[PDB]
Amino acid sequence: NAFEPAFAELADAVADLEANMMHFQLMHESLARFSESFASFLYGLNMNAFCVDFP
Amino acid sequence: SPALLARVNEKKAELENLKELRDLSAAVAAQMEALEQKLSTLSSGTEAIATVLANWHNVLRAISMASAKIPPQTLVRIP
Repeated sequence: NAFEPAFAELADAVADLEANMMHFQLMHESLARFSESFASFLYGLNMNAFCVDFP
Repeated sequence: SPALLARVNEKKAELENLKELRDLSAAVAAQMEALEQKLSTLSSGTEAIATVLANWHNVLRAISMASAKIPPQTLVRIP
């Protein structure tokens, strides 16, 4: 009754929040895959060094 | 007789040429020996890089075995 356009503004704000949160979710997943590849990469690198540590 | 003197002069020139050819053939074979040494060195370098592939190949397989875990001890080899 009193906050009709106010709640419309809230609807817009939550829509923007949904957009930013989707970008966060997506980009964090992207970085998760990135980090996992580089983690397993250097992991196995350490494993090879951990097994046959050169002179 | 004098024609034969000229003949022996021709043979002298031929023998000089032959001596130079002999010297050159010996030098050739010497270069082949040196070549073989250098080629051996090349192969040694290639073997070194083969060692490098062995490193990364074991890396890849070791990771894939850990990566493919879809259902131990610490005994390893440390030269």
